[PDB]
Amino acid sequence: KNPKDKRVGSTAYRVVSNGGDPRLAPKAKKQSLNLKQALLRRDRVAKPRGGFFV
Amino acid sequence: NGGWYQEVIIPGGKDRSVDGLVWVTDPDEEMADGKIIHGKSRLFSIGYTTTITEWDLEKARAKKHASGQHGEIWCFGVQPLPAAQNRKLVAGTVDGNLVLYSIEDGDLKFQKTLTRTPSKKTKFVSIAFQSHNIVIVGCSNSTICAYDVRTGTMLRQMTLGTDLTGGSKNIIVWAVKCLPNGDIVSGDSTGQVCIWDGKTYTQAQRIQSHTQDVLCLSVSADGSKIISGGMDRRTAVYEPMAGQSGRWSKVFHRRYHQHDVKAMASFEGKGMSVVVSGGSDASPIVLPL
Amino acid sequence: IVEPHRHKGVFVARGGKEDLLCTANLVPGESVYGEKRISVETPGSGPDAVATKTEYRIWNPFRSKLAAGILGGLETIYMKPGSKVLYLGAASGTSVSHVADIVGPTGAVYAVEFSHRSGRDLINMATRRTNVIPIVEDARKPMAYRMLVPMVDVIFADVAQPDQARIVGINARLFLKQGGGLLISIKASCIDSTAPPEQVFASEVQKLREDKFFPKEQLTLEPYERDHAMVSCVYLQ
Amino acid sequence: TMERFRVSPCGRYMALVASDKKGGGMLNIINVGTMQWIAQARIDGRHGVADFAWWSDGNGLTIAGRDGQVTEWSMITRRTVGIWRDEGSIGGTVMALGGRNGPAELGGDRWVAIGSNSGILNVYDRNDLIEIRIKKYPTPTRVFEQLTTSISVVAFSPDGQLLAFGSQHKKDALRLVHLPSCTVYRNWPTEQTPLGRVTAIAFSSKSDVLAVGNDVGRVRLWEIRG
Amino acid sequence: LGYVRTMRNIAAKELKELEERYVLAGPKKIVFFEGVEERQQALEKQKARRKQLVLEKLARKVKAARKKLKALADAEYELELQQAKMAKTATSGGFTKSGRRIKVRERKR
Amino acid sequence: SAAWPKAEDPALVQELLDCVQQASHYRQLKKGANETTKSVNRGTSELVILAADTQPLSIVLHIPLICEEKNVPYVYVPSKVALGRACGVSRAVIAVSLTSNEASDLNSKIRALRDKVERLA
Amino acid sequence: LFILTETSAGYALFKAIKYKEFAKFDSAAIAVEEASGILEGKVTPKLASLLNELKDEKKVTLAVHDTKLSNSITKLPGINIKPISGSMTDDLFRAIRQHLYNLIPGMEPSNFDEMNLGLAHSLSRHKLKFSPE
RNA sequence: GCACCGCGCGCAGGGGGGCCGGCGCGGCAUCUGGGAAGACUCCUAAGGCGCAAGGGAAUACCCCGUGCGCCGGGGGUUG
Repeated sequence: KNPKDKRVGSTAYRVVSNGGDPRLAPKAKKQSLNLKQALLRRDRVAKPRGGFFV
Repeated sequence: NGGWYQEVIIPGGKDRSVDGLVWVTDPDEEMADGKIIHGKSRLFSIGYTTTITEWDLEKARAKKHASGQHGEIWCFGVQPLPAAQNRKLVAGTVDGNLVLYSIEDGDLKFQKTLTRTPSKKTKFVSIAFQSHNIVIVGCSNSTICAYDVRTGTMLRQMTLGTDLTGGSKNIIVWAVKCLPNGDIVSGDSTGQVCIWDGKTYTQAQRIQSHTQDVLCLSVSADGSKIISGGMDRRTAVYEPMAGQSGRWSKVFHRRYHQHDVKAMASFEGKGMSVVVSGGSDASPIVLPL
Repeated sequence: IVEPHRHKGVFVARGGKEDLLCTANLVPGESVYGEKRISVETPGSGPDAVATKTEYRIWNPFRSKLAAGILGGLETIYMKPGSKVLYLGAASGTSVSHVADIVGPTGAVYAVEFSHRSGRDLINMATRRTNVIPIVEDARKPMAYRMLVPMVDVIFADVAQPDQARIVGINARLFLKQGGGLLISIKASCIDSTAPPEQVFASEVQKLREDKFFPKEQLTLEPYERDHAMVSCVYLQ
Repeated sequence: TMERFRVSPCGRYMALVASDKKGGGMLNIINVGTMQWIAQARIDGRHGVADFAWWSDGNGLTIAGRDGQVTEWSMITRRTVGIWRDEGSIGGTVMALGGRNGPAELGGDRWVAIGSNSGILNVYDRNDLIEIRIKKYPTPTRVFEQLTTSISVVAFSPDGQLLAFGSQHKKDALRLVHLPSCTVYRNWPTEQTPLGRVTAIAFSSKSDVLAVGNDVGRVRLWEIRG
Repeated sequence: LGYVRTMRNIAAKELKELEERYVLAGPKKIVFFEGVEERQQALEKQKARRKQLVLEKLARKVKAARKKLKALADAEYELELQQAKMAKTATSGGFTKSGRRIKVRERKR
Repeated sequence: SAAWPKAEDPALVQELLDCVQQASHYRQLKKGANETTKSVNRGTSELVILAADTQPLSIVLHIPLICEEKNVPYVYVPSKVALGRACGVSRAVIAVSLTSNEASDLNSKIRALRDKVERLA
Repeated sequence: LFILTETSAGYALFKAIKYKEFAKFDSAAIAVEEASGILEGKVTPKLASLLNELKDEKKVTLAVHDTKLSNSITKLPGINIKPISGSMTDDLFRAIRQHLYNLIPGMEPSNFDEMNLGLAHSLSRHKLKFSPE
């Protein structure tokens, strides 16, 4: 990812970072993707997943 | 013509999803000699981000990106034809503000923001245009708002009640679409399908169809059939009741999928009327319309 | 006692309990908007002890966006006396007079202000100082004053529009020089009043960076204003 | 709840406000002879439905919600005829609807009277709502600002000549209004007219007797004579 | 009430002037770089009592001026509540000495 | 026209008039154009609500200049009669200005309301 | 390659890298009529005296960066050469004004910015009377 | 540097990781607590509140029955 910033105590020196997405697609926001799911499963619970397994 | 051949797959990266897809097709241009140049069709998408992506199907990769200072875009659509060369995308989002992007002459840029809701907790989940200048958006706070795109104003705030089936009082209008005669069809969190009047923007009918929430709608091109796909893996088909006008009723329902029906879209031309419904079991199911 | 600052064309006045910023008045014996002014002479006139030559107008950072940047730790301001600065959003001729006094007589400041009342006060100010030219036109339409503005060295930008980076972009594609300077003041409560201001400022810096500037530094104006940033950046170098 | 309802003047239908506020109120409409649901009319508001009134021919009904939106909803087409706004109402409390020789496609009632929570009761001539298009901002025939507390009761005369409107929260806050002149009668009630804290009023079928019942539980009767 | 309003205007002007003078006396700055190499080069370049008394004095002046303005603002609010309590008709506003808040819902006709 | 920070959404208009009515019961409200101008000039005003139904609209246009000079938020509601009987006046009030104090649930409502007005702007 | 440059005073043309020709002007109240004439794109005497050659169109080209001015001077039949709009012509019309110090010994060996200032004051006061006081 | 017949220890800090546990900021369909709260609701009672004087004290806090006002209860036939 991006190199984390280094603070002298007053100012913050940071490398710019846009080298992640050249031409491919922008990376999906995990906080927004989990919000639309939480509107879909409001209070409802999952059914038990598989067969006979621990 | 019924072959259904999968041509190109353009994969996105890791931690990248695709939520909405919109084709933008120009009208038929004519040459000097009477020959027909058909509409160049451009594909736009969102990826649960603040960025609308335009895809280059010639190079099989993403062509452009556009983003404004707003929340994550959850729904978007291209403005329908009445202008000719000046068509614009309208996109709802999480924090509320209906952003409006411009597309002309191979461009995709964040033009402006029409309006935003007063309440910050209003999330825009679906969008459909009634005419050239009237945008119908569903929201998470039990409302279906009807904005007017030119001045950015608000015609009327349609509302829906609580859900009295479980908790969580706010109903969520997952899918709106517009009939050709002006009415608005909306499937929501209760599994209902509401028919809203077109001139007055009030409801005319509530059709209780599904058990879990209706996730996607589709409307026939002549305005004769409504297909509704929910989270109870259920697909229901409605035709108008004979006699009284504006009254729909569920002809029949059937569980075609094995998981929820998250998206569907219709097509009606060259001797082929289909509606393709894709869900969470990765199998696109083609129904004859 | 008056010393020049690190920035050329900018002076400071020091005392036992204060430290003020000031500029060299181009029209001596005249004030514009009710600002304190100090008269100092160059030494060599002890027998007379009359402050004759240099008149200094006190620059107020509470009414100036740019003077709040200089007292904040602005490393360069990209302008020297004799440069060419385009001022976008010249609100009634408050800061553009101090910028004109920075650039001197061989420099020229091109003020652009769409609003009509501030245009009235701007032209009634600009009659005296001849090194400014005022343009009452919308800054979102640069081809309306493309005849009137030549190539510049610095763009200053304090306009309260949400497409501020787009206004800066079209005015820099039509008027800024190769390797030019941009000093832009960003208002978070104008661009997006709900997001964090750090996120709003980072999105504006990214919009400039894709708009082919090179962000050198960004500093907040927060002993003076609330949720305001100053981005100092260069253009194509 | 089933507390608030209105039976139609033809006697065929009966409308009940459904207790579901949530930014807009609905009311379920029931056939009287078989006691079965036949329709539902939903309006958008902030707290729901303040009041409503059947039209005089018996088909549609006018639903005045809180926050000022008033909605004419027909029974034949079974969707909304129109929506208009009360003038400057920060929230409606009661509505009444009476008279004869009104507009033919809006039920044939002439006057609508809408009383808000501030104390102001607006009276509109319903031939001024027609611009079937309804004007979105009609002007009142008369705005009554005589009562200072929230208008609790309002009742038209069955021949459409009187209008009695009263507030519960003040002792002897009842006024009586002529129509079509829209003038408050000044000779009654006086300082010593034993109204009480007026909770319900009712005009007779021939409109000869006004009955006023207060919060103590005492009905009193007044012959109307012109 | 008129006297308290004039004194509050004077004291608010004094507070604005004193706060301006105190700010003028005494993650803020961010510098961007293209790479870790240029960031480290700038870090190499970075590796290469009177004010205390007068600023404590201006700080004590600022706190006393804020106390004076808050006292005059509370006095003006108390006098507006006295007007509401002595109005010729029943007006809301203010608490009784029992503690119950006065609120009349009548309209001024 | 000249009423560019217009409050057109009826939910926001209802929130503005409900906060006006609560401030009116708290006696934290200045009613009228002259009293609004005095509160904005003195600087005691927290938020200011003008009305757009004024028949000469130019008699309240001086208050946007003083609010631009003093950095207080102003907003336009549609109906002056609604603003008037929201304050509890029985007249048409064309401009109202609601003030702030030390500690109140009303002051928290004022802060949230001017955040919503900044969302309109 | 006829390019069309408009400064506050006059025009220049750089068809054959190096400059070819020019048109100069100074100090009149018809300069604001020139200014309005390119605010719309109307007929202009300096424009017409520039584009009036006697032979023919010899190659149909005239590079003007604003599309409005291009398709408003397309309609003039006085010379019937058809211009081209700004096909992202940033480099040409930016480099000529940044390197316009080379041009200044050619047509007007002077500093002509005082009439630029005067036209700016005239246009701004014209719009201040358009918003009258 | 300590042991040149050894591991290790005292210390400067360069980068990335387990992203283990806390902290901060942000959203959060619901749930829990509080304030506000609809005017049919509560508004403490058939009485209460306010202003200005007067008298007494646990002397920061309070209590009591004179003059002006503001409501409320009860009673109450087109004054």
